[PDB]
Parts: sequence; structure tokens; C-alpha cells
Amino acid sequence: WHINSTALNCNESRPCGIVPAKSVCGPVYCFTPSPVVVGTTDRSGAPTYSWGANDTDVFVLNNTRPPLGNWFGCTWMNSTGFTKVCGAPPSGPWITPRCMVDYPYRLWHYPCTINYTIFKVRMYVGGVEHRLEAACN
Amino acid sequence: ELVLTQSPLSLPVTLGQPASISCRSTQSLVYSDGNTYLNWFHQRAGQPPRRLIYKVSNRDSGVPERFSGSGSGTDFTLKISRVEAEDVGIYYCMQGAHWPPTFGGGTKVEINRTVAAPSVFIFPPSDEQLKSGTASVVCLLNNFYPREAKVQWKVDNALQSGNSQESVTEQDSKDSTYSLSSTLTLSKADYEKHKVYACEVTHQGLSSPVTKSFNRG
Amino acid sequence: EIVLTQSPGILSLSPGERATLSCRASRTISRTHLAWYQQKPGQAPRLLIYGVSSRAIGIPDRFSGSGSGADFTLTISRLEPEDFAVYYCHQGNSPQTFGQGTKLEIKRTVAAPSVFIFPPSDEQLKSGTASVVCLLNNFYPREAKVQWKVDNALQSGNSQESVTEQDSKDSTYSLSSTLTLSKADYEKHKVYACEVTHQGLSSPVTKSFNRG
Amino acid sequence: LLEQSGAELKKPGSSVKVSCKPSDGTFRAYTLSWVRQAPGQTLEWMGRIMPTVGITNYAQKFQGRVTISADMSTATAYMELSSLRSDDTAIYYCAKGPYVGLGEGFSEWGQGTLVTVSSASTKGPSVFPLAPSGGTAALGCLVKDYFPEPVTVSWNSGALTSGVHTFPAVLQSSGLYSLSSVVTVPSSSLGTQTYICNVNHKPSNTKVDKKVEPK
Amino acid sequence: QLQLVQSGAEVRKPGSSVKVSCKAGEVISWVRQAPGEGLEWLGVFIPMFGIADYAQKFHGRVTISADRTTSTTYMELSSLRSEDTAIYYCAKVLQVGRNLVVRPLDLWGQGTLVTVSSASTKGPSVFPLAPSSKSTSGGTAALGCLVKDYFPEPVTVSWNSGALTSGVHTFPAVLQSSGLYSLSSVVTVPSSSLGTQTYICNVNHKPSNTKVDKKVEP
Ligand SMILES: *[C@@H]1O[C@H](CO)[C@@H](O[C@@H]2O[C@H](CO)[C@@H](O)[C@H](O)[C@H]2NC(C)=O)[C@H](O)[C@H]1NC(C)=O
Ligand SMILES: *[C@@H]1O[C@H](CO)[C@@H](O[C@@H]2O[C@H](CO)[C@@H](O)[C@H](O)[C@H]2NC(C)=O)[C@H](O)[C@H]1NC(C)=O
Ligand SMILES: *[C@@H]1O[C@H](CO)[C@@H](O)[C@H](O)[C@H]1NC(C)=O
Repeated sequence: WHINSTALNCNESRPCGIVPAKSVCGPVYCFTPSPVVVGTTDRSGAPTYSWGANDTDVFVLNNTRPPLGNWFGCTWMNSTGFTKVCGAPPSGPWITPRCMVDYPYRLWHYPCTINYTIFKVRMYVGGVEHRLEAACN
Repeated sequence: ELVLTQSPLSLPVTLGQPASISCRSTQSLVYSDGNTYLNWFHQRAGQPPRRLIYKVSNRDSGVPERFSGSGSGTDFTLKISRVEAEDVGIYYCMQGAHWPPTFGGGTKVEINRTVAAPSVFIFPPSDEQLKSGTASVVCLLNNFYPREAKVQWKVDNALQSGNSQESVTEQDSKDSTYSLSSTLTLSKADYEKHKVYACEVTHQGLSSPVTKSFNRG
Repeated sequence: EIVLTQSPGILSLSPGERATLSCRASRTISRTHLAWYQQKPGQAPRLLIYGVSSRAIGIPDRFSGSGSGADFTLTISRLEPEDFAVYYCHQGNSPQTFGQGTKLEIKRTVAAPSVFIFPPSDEQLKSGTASVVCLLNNFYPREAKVQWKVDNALQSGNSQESVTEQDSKDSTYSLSSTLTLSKADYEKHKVYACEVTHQGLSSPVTKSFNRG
Repeated sequence: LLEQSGAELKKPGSSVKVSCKPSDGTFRAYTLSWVRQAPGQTLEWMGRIMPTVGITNYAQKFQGRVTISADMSTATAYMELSSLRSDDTAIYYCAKGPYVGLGEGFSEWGQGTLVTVSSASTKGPSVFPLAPSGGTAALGCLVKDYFPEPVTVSWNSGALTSGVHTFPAVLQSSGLYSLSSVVTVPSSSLGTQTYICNVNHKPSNTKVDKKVEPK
Repeated sequence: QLQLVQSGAEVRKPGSSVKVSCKAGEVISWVRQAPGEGLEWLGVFIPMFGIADYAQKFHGRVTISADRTTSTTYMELSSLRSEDTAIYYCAKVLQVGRNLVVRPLDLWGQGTLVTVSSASTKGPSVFPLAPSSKSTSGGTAALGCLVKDYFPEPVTVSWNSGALTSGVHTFPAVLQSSGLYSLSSVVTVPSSSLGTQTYICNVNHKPSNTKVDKKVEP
């Protein structure tokens, strides 16, 4: 993942569709269920490298169900500091009634899962194999 | 796990007549998000495929109204209201409902305009080829139909076999004809041993077999 | 990558007038994230204008930026002796490129340089090398030319120049050219001249000396 | 419009890289897929890459033997197909699928890249004219002993396109290919107009413009 | 926390890696400036996320480190070459708007001079530039000292222990073709005091621990 296209708009610190980058801070994470970072992007354009400063930078999060389509759903942190989600999980991205997808900014986006345990799980969606990291109780 | 059957595999239809291509799957293509993802593609000879139908009922731009798709679930149908000379080639049905996205078996469409006799031409070999080790004589069949055609090589009025190469073209989308080219490859030393070379063409449109020959050699 | 072309290269104005600097860009700089900086010789830069119009803390009201898109302007309401320095513009994306800078110097009466030439010392000749220094002091403008003449032969590629910063007392530059030779090649000739050409000199002035 | 790499001959066991360049010169929001077609087979989807975000997904058949890489600031997508085999020779297309994902198919396709695998050496084409009845006059231009495919033929520098017929390539006993190309023009213009077939073989890197004359 | 400080000057050889500390808050950044050349933008850094962006030119060899507790942002440049010889500044971005890294830098460090050369630390050889009573212009003679063959930067020259300041011109150092620097410092004095006044240049080169007082006489 590149920080060149990563929106940093921190102040005083269901369909996904498209989200303006002026109201997001930190990386935008989406789950295929494997974690994927989406960089700041022009409206149907090349990925821009402005740290989410420019007012035309958005996050193209257009979604279809994941076996042969885009990530399940995306999660991120917005400017005020609230966890904003979209789409459907595999609230947070749940692959199991007691298991979340582990990613670098999981603790920042969901601090309630700090005492969770990390396991190496396998999830089969469609016909493709995904070896991801899971945080469970 | 999943497979698509394209029936019929070869659908010859007359000009200006309806024609339907059925595409059947094993599972339902409704998918999770409720949008049935089946696509139809048209491929010509020498050109990459282009999309005509991006959803079972959705028509893509730049496509005449003579096309339409139908079906739901497992059975699907690509019907053509009026078949023109333009609509030739192979037709594929593509499904994007179950990983991985596979294409159909292919349906080659042929037109049924009849009784076109070939204009047979013959070409003596070039001197530059005679300067090399081998020489080739070329027999030409232009703008003919049906595709069934039988050419025979008469070297000094004697039958020839085992050294002739035929090349048939795709059905022309302009006038629904074919074209065939024969090539007789033999050494220059074996070329001098004869004087009259001929290629005799037999066809349905010709009552008597037409033969074109040259007396030099 | 953005490029930032500043115009002009060197601005020559007098204390009391008004300056107008331009920072032309090649691509639009996002939305007003462009900054301006001043740098005095021997010091770190200083932030003057940020956001193309807002003023920084402590910056006097004489400075003011403007413009939008690919054209930008910084205007100092009235120039004072503490404003003549080199200015840079700072831009909204990943390259975060800088300009090459514009020099603000005091426009002064054209002063002719005082040409002094120094033969190499004997302590240096005992080491194996010989350097001939030519001095130009208190001249304006900065554009000056020196040409060494070893036995009246025009030299090239064997001399290095050095120019001081513009003085603050009289706003004059100073130049020093050092002609480096070997101990053998120095004792092979007798005439060593230093030809100087300048705007304040109607005729090219030449200061020379002989070994002895 | 999508640009694509030229034809290549790779001996078995080596690798091949096919390029796919958009006409705009900048990547956008779409999924880029790679679909090949073996001789006498149906279209086979190989892999998909989302170049805006960098997600790759390959089919189970080519897993561990194909890799699709896209370079930013260059507007090119590469398909590294390692460990080649005689059955892997085909025409490789790069198709533009919606950023939404595959399922709706592909809006635009590549021009097609023919990658041939063989232990035989690359050989250049020799051209021989066909001297000029069905009511009209015939006129031809023959290409013989070239390998591998393909060969493109333009009559008159792309100006004469009406009445052209380029026959498919035929395999010879010596392992070489040969194609013909004939046009039909009236007999009145046989002495007032000259025709020049342009032959191009990308592996041979040679272009010959032989002139046909009625004799 | 009135201002931030920087690490002291250092000299390295090609291929080595140099680190510069920056002790003092958000968006600490770094820039450099070649002698007599415009400023070049080096990578910026966020204390909140701990990850840093960098410019295209040297991205493969620049690493920004940051220390917990007290603000001690580091700066390491790998595979040094002669082009990297410059003074490096660290800077804090002030009055951050909605975007974290986009706002401009305000305060700067004192400046760390990094010299990348193969030559070794050598003291200067001070040679006198003798004055002449014929070269005078308006009763003002010229005399000076030639600080030659020293490394590395910098060197300080004063006259009569600071008692003679008016008319003193110390030219910037030129980089000779051998890898060593050469400096010249002149002073103008009236021709009448050439045989009655003592003129001594005070040459001080700290990197080599060398101080020389040279007496200039006609
Ligand atoms: C960041 O996300 C939070 C939560 O979604 C937003 O806070 C909400 O703002 C709306 C605005 O009308 C209020 O109605 C809600 O009550 C707020 N929710 C909470 C929990 O306070 C916030 O607005 C977003 N950031 C921005 C830029 O608006
Ligand atoms: C984001 O930055 C880009 C590059 O500066 C801006 O793109 C320019 O947009 C203007 C106005 O629409 C066009 O006239 C230019 O042709 C564009 N330049 C390029 C190189 O594409 C874009 O407008 C910026 N976004 C915002 C909201 O300011
Ligand atoms: C993304 O989705 C939005 C909302 O449906 C749509 O307007 C836009 O065209 C889509 N863009 C792409 C590249 O699919």
C-alpha cells in the first residue's frame, strides 16, 4: 500500500458507492476478505497523490459481492474520529460470529477488540483460497 | 462444478430470417446481489470479440435493434430478429455468476444464399522462385458458394496428389461468399519435366468442371 | 512532478519601492496550499505567506500574496533594507517541489571595481605550488569578467572565481579570482596580468606584475 | 482502443511478457483481465488485475505459472506466463472489465497477441508476385517460407482495401508457413495503375514492398 | 519548547550513511540545500502514524526515524554521493488545517552540514597576500591571507583579533579539483600605515584543531 495516495484529514484528534476524501483520516481498508488498502483516487480517474488534500480526491469503493467481485465492504476512520463502515461484512468485518479480519489498523478502528486473540485461518469464498489473519475471542 | 452448453453449435440460417442461440447453465445465475450476470459476445475472423449483450435483457450501445436476449436462471436465449450479411462469425455466451468466468463453446453462424460459381484463376510461378530450389503454382477461386469445392491438379493432363495445399477463407461478411487458393509446391528440376499445368475445379454451381491452364513450363 | 518557474531571476529595486514576484507553475497546485519563503544569506528560510493569501505570525503587513491556478504573485507593499533576500515558493501533492529562487538586490549607482593583484608568496613556492590572486572590490552590478594573462597569453580552465554576498553598508559585490599553477610553470614566465571588464569601466583595466 | 504487444516465439521452458497499454495513457477505474484462445478451443479466462488498487486474481489452471503485473506512471499491464508448453500457444487478449468487477463482461478488448512456442528457429518471409476470367482481372502476391505466424498484408500502403482477400496461413511439410493474397481489378486499369503489397513479419523485423507487374 | 535544535555537522565518504537528529507538534519534515542552489524537498513525517512519505528522486535511500518521548526525529540518507553535500534542515508544520501533512512548515533547525568527499581532514596552509604601494586606489592599499588546501568546511578568519573589521572581505570557499577547499580573505587599509601598523589574520579551523596567526607585511 502507498501513503502517497493516502488521505490524512485529521482534525482535533449501507451501499459503499463513493466517498469524498475530505472527511476521512487514515487508510481506507477493504476486505476481499483479505485486507486491501484503497488509495485516494480522482472521480473515475488515476490514483492521486495529495494526502487527501485536494477536493476532487475521492475513494471509489463501488462494490459487488466478493467471490468474483470487489471486497465485501470497507471500513475507515473519518475526520472527527468515528469508525465509518459500508457494504456488508464477510459494524466491523466479521467472518465468524466471534472473529474479525486482522489488519494493521484494526486496533485503531475498533479499540474494543484489543484483548482479542490472533489466529491464522483459511476462508473459502467461491473457489479461491484466502489465507488471512483473524482476531477472535 | 459448473458448465455451459451452447446449442446449437452450428446454426445455418437463410438471409433475412430469425435465428436463436440457446445457452444453458447448471446453476442459477441470479447471484447474491440479485443481478443476473450473463453476457453475449460476437467474434469475427481476425478481430477480437466485442460485447453485444451485457445482461440477459440489456443491449449494449452501437448494436442494432435486431438483437435481443432472454431467459432466466439456467435457460437463456439470444434471438436475432432479422439476420443480415453482417451477422457472421462465432457467438459466445459468458457467465459471471460463478467463479471462474468461463466462455461458451461457440456458435458459428452461416448464411444460406446459394448457387455461386467460382471465377477460377491460375498464376504461373515467378522467376525468383525458380531461381530458388522450389517453385509453386497458384490456383485461385474467388467469390463462390457453397464452401464445398474440389480442385484437382493436372500436370501434363495427369492427375496429381500429395503435393497440393488448399487454403479456405472465412465466410465474407460483405456478400456471403468464400475464397479458396491452391498451391502446388515442387522442385524446379521436377518443374521442367512438364509443359502444361492445369487446375480443374468442380463445384455445385458449375455444370461442367472449369479448368484453367498454361502451356509454358 | 510539478515544476515552479519564478520570474524574474534577479530583481534590482531600491528601498522604498514595491516588488512583484511571480511563481508560474506547470500544473494547478491543488487548492491554495502554496507557500512563500524568504532566506537571508547564512540563515534558514522564513515562512512569509501560506495559503496564497494568509499571513504568517509576526510577518509584517507589507507582504501579501495573491493568484490562483498556475499563476501566483507575492507583493511586498514597501521594500525596506531587511526585505532584500532570496525568495522561494513552495507548493498540494506528493512531489512537493520548490522554486529555484529570485534574488532581491539593492539597485545602486554603477561602481567600478578596485583591481588589486597579488603575486604568490615565497612560503607557497617552497611547497611546490603557486597561486596568483586577483581582487575586485566594491563594484556594482554583480556582472563582472576577469581574464588571466600569463606572458600575455589568454588562459582558460585554470582559474576559479569567488563572489561575496551583496554588502549591506554600500550594496556592492566583491570578486576574487585565483590562478593556480605549478612551481615549475610559474618560473617559466615573467609577465602575469589580470584583465578586468566591467560596466563601470570605460576601458578594460589590467593589473600586472613581473617576477622580481 | 487498447494497445498490446507484438507476436513472440519462445522456446519451451522459458517465459513471456505481454504488454497492454490504454490509449489515454493514464489508468482509471476498471478491472483488466487476460483471456486467451487456443487453436481450436474456446476462450479461456486466465486472470484479473485491479490496477487502481493492485488486486490480482488468477484461475486455478494457471496458478503458480502466471503473474499479472501493472506498472504505474507507465500505463502498461504485463502478463508473466512462465514455464511455457506446446499447448500454451494461443492468441492472448487483454480485456477491460468494469471496476465493479467481472460478471458484466468486458467492454473493450485488446488487439490480440499471438505467442508461439516451438523449438524451431525464427525465419523471415520471402515474397513472390503472382502475374495478372470471371469477367474481371486477377492479381496476387504470395508470401512463402515464414515462421512463426502471423503476417499482415496491406495493398497500396493501406489505400486499396476494396476487393482484397488475404488467405489463412497453411502449414508446409518443411515446418514453414505460406499465405497468399489476391485482389480483382478491372482490365482497363492494368496498365495505368501499379499495386504494391506490403508484407510485415514482426519476429523477422523485415518489411518488403514488392511490385507486381503484368507480363 | 521555544525552538528545535539539530545535530552537529558531519563529514562522510561516498557509500556511507549519515544520520541527523532533530530535537525540539506534528508533521516534522526535512529539506536540503546545496551551496548556492535552490532547496530540494526531502521526505516528510507524521508523529501520529509513524510512517513517512518521500520524494521520487532519493526514495530508495532515504529513511526517516523518530524517537519516542522527546521529539528526536532522525534522518538517514544511504549511499551518499558528491551531489548530497549540502546543509539539511528539519522543520515543523504549523497551524495544520484539515489535512495533516499539507500545511506548510514554519520553524527550522540550525542546519547540519553534511560533506560527502573522499579527502581526509587536513589543516589549512595560510600564505600571505602581500600589499603594494603602487596598486593603491585613492590611498587605500590591499592585503590579505590565502587559506589554501583545507578540509572540511568551515573556517573562520579574523584580523587583529577582531580589532579590524571595516574593509574586511572574506570570500566564500571554492572547491579545488583535488577535493580540498581554498579560501581568501582580504582587507583594505591606507597606504601610510603599511610600515607602521601590524596586520595579522587569525585563521581558525575547528575540524582539524588548527589555529594559525600569520603576519602580513609588504
Ligand atoms: C465522521 O463520522 C461521524 C459519525 O458518523 C459523524 O458524526 C455524525 O454527524 C452527523 C451530522 O449530521 C450527526 O447527525 C451525528 O449525530 C454524528 N454522529 C456522532 C456519533 O456524533 C461526523 O460528522 C463525521 N465527520 C464529518 C466530517 O462530519
Ligand atoms: C486536483 O489536482 C489536479 C491537478 O492539479 C486538478 O486537475 C486540474 O483540474 C482543472 C479544473 O478541473 C483542469 O482545468 C486541469 O486541466 C486539471 N489538470 C490536470 C493536470 O488534470 C484538479 O482540478 C484538482 N482538484 C481540485 C478539486 O482542485
Ligand atoms: C461507481 O458507482 C457510482 C454509483 O453507482 C457510479 O455513478 C459510477 O459510474 C461508478 N464508477 C465506476 C468506475 O464503476
